[PDB]
Amino acid sequence: NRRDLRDPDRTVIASELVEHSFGVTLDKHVYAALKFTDEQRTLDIRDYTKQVLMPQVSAVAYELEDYIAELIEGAPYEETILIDPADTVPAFITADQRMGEANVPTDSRRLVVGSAVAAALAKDKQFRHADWSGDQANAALREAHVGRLAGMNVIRSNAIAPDKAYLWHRTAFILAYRTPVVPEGAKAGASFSANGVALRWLADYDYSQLGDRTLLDVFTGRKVVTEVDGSFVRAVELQLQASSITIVGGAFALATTTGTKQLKVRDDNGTDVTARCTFASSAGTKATVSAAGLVTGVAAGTADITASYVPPQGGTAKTATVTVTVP
Amino acid sequence: QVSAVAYELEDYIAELIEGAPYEETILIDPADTVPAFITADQRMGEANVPTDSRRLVVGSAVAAALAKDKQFRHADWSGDQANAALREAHVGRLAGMNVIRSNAIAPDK
Amino acid sequence: FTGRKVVTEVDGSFVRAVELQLQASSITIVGGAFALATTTGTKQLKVRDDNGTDV
Amino acid sequence: GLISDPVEVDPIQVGRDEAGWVQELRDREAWPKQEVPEQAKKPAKVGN
Repeated sequence: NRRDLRDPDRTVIASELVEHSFGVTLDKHVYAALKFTDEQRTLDIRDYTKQVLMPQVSAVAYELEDYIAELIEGAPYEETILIDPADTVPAFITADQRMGEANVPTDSRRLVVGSAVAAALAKDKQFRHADWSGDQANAALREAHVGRLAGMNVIRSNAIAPDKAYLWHRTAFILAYRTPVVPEGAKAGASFSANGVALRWLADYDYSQLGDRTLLDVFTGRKVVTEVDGSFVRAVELQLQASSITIVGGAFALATTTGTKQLKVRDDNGTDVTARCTFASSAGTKATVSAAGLVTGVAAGTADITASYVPPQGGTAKTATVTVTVP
Repeated sequence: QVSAVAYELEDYIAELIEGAPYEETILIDPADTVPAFITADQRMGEANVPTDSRRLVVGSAVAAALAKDKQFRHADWSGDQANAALREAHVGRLAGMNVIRSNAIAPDK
Repeated sequence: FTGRKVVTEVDGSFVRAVELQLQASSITIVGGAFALATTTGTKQLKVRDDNGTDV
Repeated sequence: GLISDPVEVDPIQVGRDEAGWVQELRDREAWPKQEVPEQAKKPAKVGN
């Protein structure tokens, strides 16, 4: 506090020391389970390690990566920074500014981009033109590789959404793993490892089904580290903007009335947004289109199948109309 | 306790600097930021202020706007083929003074 | 004990320092259009200019 | 109860849920993006 000198009142405001706390927990149980009959084990399986155990461990490893990706992608981001595909760098300078304004430390920062974001970076004329970027040995042109921008090295992952990028500090996300113990009653099990995480392995024969059941598991927990006020500042998400959508294949004709065709929608960046679109049919009697993009034309005629995609920047939905001739 | 007093003193200084009787404000155009700083240098030279001991402290958003500027981003427009405004997000000198970043002052000033 | 002073000219003008501010051509409200869950529900609106400053 | 009975509710699970520190996230596949869950916005506890 501060007070005026020679102030006739000599009261001083008491400063107060308030510690805070949060909590971290184990929450999930990641497992791969297999069951074999005695016939399969005797005749079908020829190498148990290569045929059963290694695919099992690889499956658990990919499941753990998906767990981490759900943590990173699902973290509370109060805003998303919109990358302009023609001018991608200002979005990343914005992300750096958002992190610094929150007094996040400049070291131990990780930037992970999706395939679409990496391609957008290489396609940007800032990196592709060798006079806007320096870089006479042009790498975004001869190698389709950007590597570093805005003070952060680019990591590429196919485990996250292609049009999403995340920049986080080391303290942003916490992971925890526990290895379950093999109980007294269980047949002595093995122990494996996925991404450096120890997994419990266990096998139990069921006389009822004349087979063996194997389980490969681990206990997991994850935390997003927010602030004292509950805000999340230690990580930033960026999303690639979309200005239009197209239905691939153009106008098409169904083989029969009973026939079905699955539509695919790509934005102007080339990202697949079919799972994020809403589909309508102008002539529902002639053709019906599912919520997942599947078109079925029950009656012969001509219909207009329309896909509407609300872009990452919000606003009016982009529309793409195609025509179907049902025979 | 000591950190509380230190931050309070920095706030004291920042209130002094930001609350000064600035007669006119120089508006930075984010698309073309350098002329604003050349204007600042000009105004302070027309006042016959000594060219030494001059000290430039920019906000967070001002530093970001400097980096986002195509004057510093594009290497043809700036020289600086290493392109520290692109590979980093750093502008360290323009208009004859060195940029000092502070989070104590207003971000856009 | 502290004291602070701004050094003005003998005519009263302040010339030894310059302030610069970053122009704001437009403002936007974070989130765009929205719908409240309940009447008791409240939202703390946040406004950002084209320069990303919290205004 | 009985050994063969279905597994009953864990008191540790009930306390873990009532403490409210299990991390809720967003579906990562829902379009448009979900609102941030309330647990994801809770302030740090003043005590412990």
